[PDB]
Amino acid sequence: MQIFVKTLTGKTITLEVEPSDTIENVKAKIQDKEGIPPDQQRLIFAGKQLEDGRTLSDYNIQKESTLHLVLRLR
Amino acid sequence: KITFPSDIDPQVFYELPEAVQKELLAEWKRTG
Repeated sequence: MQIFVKTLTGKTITLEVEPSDTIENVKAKIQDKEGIPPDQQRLIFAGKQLEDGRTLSDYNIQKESTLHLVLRLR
Repeated sequence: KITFPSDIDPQVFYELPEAVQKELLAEWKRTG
């Protein structure tokens, strides 16, 4: 299942993923494309902060789902 | 009156949760 990631600047990215993919993996996808590291980028879905210890299916995320990326400070 | 950096879009900002909204506004204010 794929998911769209809109950044704070409006940059939309489509990354193919799987229902058992870990949030830490999706974050790496934006890293290889947007060059943003995991310790600073944050993914939020429905006002909920995704945890690096869970899977997309655990957050009820489905294909064509869109997530929000928030930049940290470090 | 809200001021957004040259790299922040308002459409995606209001779509973020308030708790995170405040943290991002507090950062633009401490330096703003």
